[PDB]
Amino acid sequence: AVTNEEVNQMIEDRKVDFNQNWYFKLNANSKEAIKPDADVSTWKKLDLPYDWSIFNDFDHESPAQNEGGQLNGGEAWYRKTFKLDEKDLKKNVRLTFDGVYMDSQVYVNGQLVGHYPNGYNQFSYDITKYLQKDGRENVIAVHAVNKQPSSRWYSGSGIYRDVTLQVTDKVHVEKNGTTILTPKLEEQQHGKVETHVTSKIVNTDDKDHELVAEYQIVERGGHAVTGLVRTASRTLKAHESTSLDAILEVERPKLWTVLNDKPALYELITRVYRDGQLVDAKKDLFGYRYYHWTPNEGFSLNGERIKFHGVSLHHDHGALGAEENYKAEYRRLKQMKEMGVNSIRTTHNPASEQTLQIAAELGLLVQEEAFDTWYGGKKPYDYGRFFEKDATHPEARKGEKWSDFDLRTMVERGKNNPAIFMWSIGNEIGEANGDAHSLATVKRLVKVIKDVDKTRYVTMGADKFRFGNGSGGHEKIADELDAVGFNYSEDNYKALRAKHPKWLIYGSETSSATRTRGSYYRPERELKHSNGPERNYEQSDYGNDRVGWGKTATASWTFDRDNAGYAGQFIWTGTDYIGEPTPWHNQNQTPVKSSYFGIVDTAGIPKHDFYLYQSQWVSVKKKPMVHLLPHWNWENKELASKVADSEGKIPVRAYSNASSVELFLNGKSLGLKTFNKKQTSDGRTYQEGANANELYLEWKVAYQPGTLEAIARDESGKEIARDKITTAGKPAAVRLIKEDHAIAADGKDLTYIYYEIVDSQGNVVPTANNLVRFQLHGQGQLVGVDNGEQASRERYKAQADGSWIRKAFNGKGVAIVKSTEQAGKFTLTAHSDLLKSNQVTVFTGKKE
Ligand SMILES: OC[C@H]1NC[C@H](O)[C@@H](O)[C@H]1O
Repeated sequence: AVTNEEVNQMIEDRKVDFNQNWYFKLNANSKEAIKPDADVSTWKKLDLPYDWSIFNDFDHESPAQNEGGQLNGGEAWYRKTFKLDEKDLKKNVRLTFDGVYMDSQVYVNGQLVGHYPNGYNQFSYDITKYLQKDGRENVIAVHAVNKQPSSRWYSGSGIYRDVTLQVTDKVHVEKNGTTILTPKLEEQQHGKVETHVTSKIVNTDDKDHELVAEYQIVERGGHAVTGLVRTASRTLKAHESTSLDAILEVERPKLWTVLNDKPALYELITRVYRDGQLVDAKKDLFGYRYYHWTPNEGFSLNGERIKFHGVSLHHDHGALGAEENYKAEYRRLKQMKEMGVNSIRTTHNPASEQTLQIAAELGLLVQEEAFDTWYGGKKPYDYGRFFEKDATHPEARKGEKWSDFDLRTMVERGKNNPAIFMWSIGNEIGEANGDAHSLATVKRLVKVIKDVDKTRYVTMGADKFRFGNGSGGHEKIADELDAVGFNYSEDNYKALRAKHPKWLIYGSETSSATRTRGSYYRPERELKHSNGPERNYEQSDYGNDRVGWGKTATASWTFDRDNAGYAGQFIWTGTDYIGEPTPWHNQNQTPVKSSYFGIVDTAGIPKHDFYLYQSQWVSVKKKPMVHLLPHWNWENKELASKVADSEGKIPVRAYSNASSVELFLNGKSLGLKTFNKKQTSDGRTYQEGANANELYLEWKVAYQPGTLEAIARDESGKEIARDKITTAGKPAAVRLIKEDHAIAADGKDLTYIYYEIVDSQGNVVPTANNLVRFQLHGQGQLVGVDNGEQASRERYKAQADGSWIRKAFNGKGVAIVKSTEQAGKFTLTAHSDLLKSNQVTVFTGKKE
């Protein structure tokens, strides 16, 4: 009866983007916010998402302290009015918020729909009953509160992720109603794979209805791989719900994996019939993958043994603040992928829809984390105070606490995403010590998950294993998990592995090395928690700085590499984030406001350890590379004195995955050096330099201005890669570098344009801190500027006079430009005092 074209249209119309045409006002009058025909002339008209804190100036007296990035919170209201189309009058209406930070209240036409404490977990409300008859307009009012301190990192404030509207028939697939399982995949993979699908269907009508479900699987952006599979027609009574199911068979599916960068994804199409009429249709993304994990060998995915080469990530995007954005998150996860990362940990909260989708699309395994605390709390205004309180969500189950409800809904939201393979039910929970309360809580939380989903490893990240020999009552908590996460506990691994030979162990959080891009200090030393005044609020890009409880990249990686029973690690952190500026943590009269832990700075510019990791994790066949550090501008006595050795030479180091690297200074060879080849005690091959603690090759080079060039060669002496560093003259010009020639004209897509301070020959001046002023013309919108410098107190956003400015830091920074909905172009022009100006143009229009 109904066309495939029509079913796709129904699917498309089922969900709309609801981000547009909101009004915002900080400290607005409650009664004014929720009331109809209110005076919004005093409010800011905007499109969501919108993190209000990122527009503040830094405040040394912020109750957030520097750990929260010294950007204030407070309270505010967002307000939207909308009319249902005539044809949608009797339809079910659901409003989904991907994240609101935090402690929120939603009002529809004057009445309180729900109060939702969690600042990161997605929540939705059926608002059908709160709507007007006959189609007069409705008022959505959202109140968001960030009372500080509520966070150990920058949170942002408000509606920082998308909001979506679902308009469905009275008879429909409930929110998160789809379950897709492939329980015999390993066995069936070379033939027909049984795909067990389940739909929770609800009948919100007051009449009884006859119900049939019809399923089909298709390749995402590909063709159908099944026909239609029908369920038996059964009665669904008024105000009742039921689970339908079916088995579909897919022949030799392409298996989702981290081992390529465009893994195979599938979608289940669900068609719902109400008395033989197609009334509801839906798609659900999933993949075919299987995995196994043993105590002594670690992890394997579709039968291929791998290690988690992983990073921890906070949610902010530097100059974007907490505003989640598809392009921003894609950019960052693609960068992680380019580094050889195959796994992410969403530290320490539920992820956005963007993150989860992009992980599935790029082939990144995900640990999704529910809690940074249990009933104890870490910060006065964090989640702890809500953990054991009864959930008041209208769809909460009897006896559900917020912890129960929030854990359950997170798992229901993500149970079909192929990228997720671990659920974490806590990071460094101090209360989880093995006492009767904590033991009862771990079992309860494990079971909440298991009642939804048994296919993924339940875990926690625990730093308790680093104290003494690692033992204690917390071992009783670990015994209840599928896999035991070790925060910074490498030193006790041997002993703990001997004690618990059945544990699946990995590094849930490692390193916490601290680094500032382009800054260098005492390369000959390892520096522990070095935060003296002589450091000038910077840390060393040689990667020789680490916090008291931390390890260098080399120390934390070599240990992982050498032990098969330690399945991998999630480095703290993959990128910098606003807040937590250890080792100047909560020294609030100091200038620092953002992190040093990132492999990549907040502006998306990699620090040198990026290439260290790339050299270890990306095969010489996939991407031959060689990367040199430090810079070659040593004219400054102060800078050079901190770096030069006792003979005044500069330690020049190369990371490479090649067999050999030869360093040249101004055309003249300083020697070919060869990586030592070694094997792990279980027969895996690896390369190192002069000793076990050096993954680079080093030359002590006496300082002559000019050019360092490194030639990387395969075993047969064939050149496979080059890298070059040139001494720069004095600043002469600002140069702009486009990442994109064009982006989509959807008002959502954006582009990153780097600016560099260059000398007259076009070399980057690696020490340059020049102020740059920006002009934008055409069909675009500036939405951020950044240089990643931790000690900077510069605005990420427009100045109070509407201007856009930012200093270079160590030669570089970035400007971020969002598209509009009009096709055309925009031109970014950059100016700096007494330097040559430059412009670039980026086109906008059609999406790929
Ligand atoms: O080393 C910093 C790191 N410590 C461990 C915590 O889990 C992280 O959020 C962060 O605070």
